[PDB]
Amino acid sequence: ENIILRTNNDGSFLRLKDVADVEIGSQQYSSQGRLNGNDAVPIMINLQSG
Amino acid sequence: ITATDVISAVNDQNAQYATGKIGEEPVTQKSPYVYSITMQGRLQNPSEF
Repeated sequence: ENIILRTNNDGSFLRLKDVADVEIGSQQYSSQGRLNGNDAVPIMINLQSG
Repeated sequence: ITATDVISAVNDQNAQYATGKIGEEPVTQKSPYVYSITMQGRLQNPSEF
């Protein structure tokens, strides 16, 4: 958030926090899981061959 | 024109691909539809070179 884009005339800066929002992880809103009609994260366990 | 000019032009006028989607974030508005946008900056015939 404090990466600086432009250094200003005054001596201040233009940091990334005020052209953009910085979000840790979160995400995959491209999918969603359910369990009996309730929000839930489905973890899939899988067996190694052999 | 020098050879390096031709090198430099063939290099970054025959580029690659960009892809995206419209309707990725679930926020903006209730479009029933989701499409996928693509830019192709790659040549595919001698006439484009």
